[PDB]
Amino acid sequence: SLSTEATAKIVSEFGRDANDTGSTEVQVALLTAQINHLQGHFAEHKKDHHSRRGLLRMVSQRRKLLDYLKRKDVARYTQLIERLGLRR
Amino acid sequence: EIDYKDIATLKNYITESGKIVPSRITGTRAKYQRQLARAIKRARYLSLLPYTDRH
Amino acid sequence: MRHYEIVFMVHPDQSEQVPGMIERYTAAITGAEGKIHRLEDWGRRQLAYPINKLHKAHYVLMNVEAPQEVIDELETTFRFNDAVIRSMVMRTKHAVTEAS
Amino acid sequence: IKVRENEPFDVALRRFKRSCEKAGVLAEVRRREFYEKPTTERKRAKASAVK
Amino acid sequence: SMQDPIADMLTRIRNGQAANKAAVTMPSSKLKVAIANVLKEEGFIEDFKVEGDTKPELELTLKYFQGKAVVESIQRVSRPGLRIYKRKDELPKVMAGLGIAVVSTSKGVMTDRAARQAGLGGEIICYVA
RNA sequence: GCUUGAGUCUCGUAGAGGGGGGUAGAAUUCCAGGUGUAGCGGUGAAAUGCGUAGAGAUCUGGAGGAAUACCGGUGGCGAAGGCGGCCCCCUGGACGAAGACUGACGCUCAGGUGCGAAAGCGUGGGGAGCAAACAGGAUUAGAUACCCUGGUAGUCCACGCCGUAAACGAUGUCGACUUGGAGGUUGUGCCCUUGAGGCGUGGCUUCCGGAGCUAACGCGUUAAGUCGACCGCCUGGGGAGUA
Ligand SMILES: [Mg+2]
Ligand SMILES: [Mg+2]
Ligand SMILES: [Mg+2]
Ligand SMILES: [Mg+2]
Ligand SMILES: [Mg+2]
Ligand SMILES: [Mg+2]
Ligand SMILES: [Mg+2]
Ligand SMILES: [Mg+2]
Ligand SMILES: [Mg+2]
Ligand SMILES: [Mg+2]
Ligand SMILES: [Mg+2]
Ligand SMILES: [Mg+2]
Ligand SMILES: [Mg+2]
Ligand SMILES: [Mg+2]
Repeated sequence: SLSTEATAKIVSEFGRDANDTGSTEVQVALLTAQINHLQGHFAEHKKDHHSRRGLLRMVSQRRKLLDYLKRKDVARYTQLIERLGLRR
Repeated sequence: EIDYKDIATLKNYITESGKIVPSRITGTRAKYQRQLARAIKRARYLSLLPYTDRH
Repeated sequence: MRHYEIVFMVHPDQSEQVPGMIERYTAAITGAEGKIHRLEDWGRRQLAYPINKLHKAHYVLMNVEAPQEVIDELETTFRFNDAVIRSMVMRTKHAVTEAS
Repeated sequence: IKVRENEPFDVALRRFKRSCEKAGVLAEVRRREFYEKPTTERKRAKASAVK
Repeated sequence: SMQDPIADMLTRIRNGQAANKAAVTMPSSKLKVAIANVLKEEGFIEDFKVEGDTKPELELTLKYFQGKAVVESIQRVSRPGLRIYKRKDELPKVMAGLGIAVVSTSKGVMTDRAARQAGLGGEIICYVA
């Protein structure tokens, strides 16, 4: 559900050291990554209504986590959505 | 159980007819009765065991 | 890289092609740097029921580690090929050896 | 289902039929489809078979 | 969801009591303590105890008189959904005087007997008789 | 600021959870043929129906659609609907064992959005069995039925509609607290593994039963007990879930 290899690489890319796994910035990027992947899954199929529930969930989460960060460090926030590429 | 190729261990989990045997007979655990079925089914598909005494 | 059990059954008459097939499927798999953890040319075995008419048939067990891609083309060539009367690529969960 | 029963005995000896087929799966499939009502039917094969 | 701790106290008590249970624990807080005090001071329980530093832990010793428990009724009165504030002249007196009402005033968490004397008012936390 | 609420990370485990593609055997109907001969079929009894253009019965070879016996189970999975042959691909959740990160980021939620059995509608397709409608045969005082012989939509696939069910546990969601017993299920720690085990410690579930609660029936650590947060809803029957 998103390779150890890749998942690790992003923790490596968004938090302090690896191990800083649960950093706000990092979860958002970890989710982002899966979400974007998933698009191709639901492209084909589209009827996979159950799996879709998990994906929406995915987004409910990120959205919530992204709002929290904003309230904290709107710098870490702005940096983040530029970096991932969302909000338009 | 461990494997479908084990037509040996397998053949004492079916009747003359070929029908899988309930767990209430074999005393088999739960988890394994499934492993057992899923491997008898495999055996059946690879003509390694009849579905039917009709053959 | 995923493992699979994999076993097919070749039509008796076309028995003599079984070698060339194994040779081939192997060069195919190894070709993409995939290991070949077990191989067993069970030969002509007798069938539980008759299938496609005709009884007995040439078996081939063969465990492998290879990308979900060569596994694909394998499954189809088993269709493209009329000599193989059944196949079945299976589970995974790490390699295996000897059994039977 | 099958009985060889070789030499000495003209008694049928096929009590094997009362071990599967017959009114087994054959009274079952004989008629009304069912569909979800067997659920209820078998929920008495256990509301009983508890004791 | 753990949005009212004081109710959880009032109830960990209430229950543990009706379960003729000698002890009772829970995560602590200044507010829990100040109440445990009044409960001891006014003598509805033997004595309390907070054991820990990182994650503090209230511990209360339940009194039992005859067969019965000493706390005949412990009930929240203010709460998150709906908060209560009586002045001084309007403070409540439980069981006509018997038993008591915990109330937090600007000068600490006292009883109604107290606050009346103190001459001031507050948020009537709960009732206890 | 804190770390216990809540998240993230590693490794696994069980599963009819979802979407897609392949594929198997048994049966039915049908087409062709071998043998065979006057009945088959159906009922309560009958008749319509089928058979001397050879039926039914039996054997063989095909075609096609639909569902997957046994396993199978107060078994499992999903938010509800609901999900059972086997295999691969894609994918959602749940759980457990270690510790490591985040540091209250939570709960609930009018409006909103999505999902949503069967029937039903639109277009093409598909159609073996079943079967509203309709047809015939019976029963009966009547028989627009219940039974019988047929049988169309439909039931099947794709795409899109509809948005309802006793859609029920007739019991909203989340959290904390409160005696027990016998199971089923599924993780995981330990033990001469020396037993097919011995003691623990999680998630899930079935049956009893204690306080308590209840009008009573009953519920009862999976509460209908003791408490809190938020939401939905009720206010005599009929009229009406109608105008
Ligand atoms: Mg507070
Ligand atoms: Mg057939
Ligand atoms: Mg035939
Ligand atoms: Mg998964
Ligand atoms: Mg919808
Ligand atoms: Mg429909
Ligand atoms: Mg239609
Ligand atoms: Mg009819
Ligand atoms: Mg309704
Ligand atoms: Mg129900
Ligand atoms: Mg119990
Ligand atoms: Mg009970
Ligand atoms: Mg409650
Ligand atoms: Mg209306």
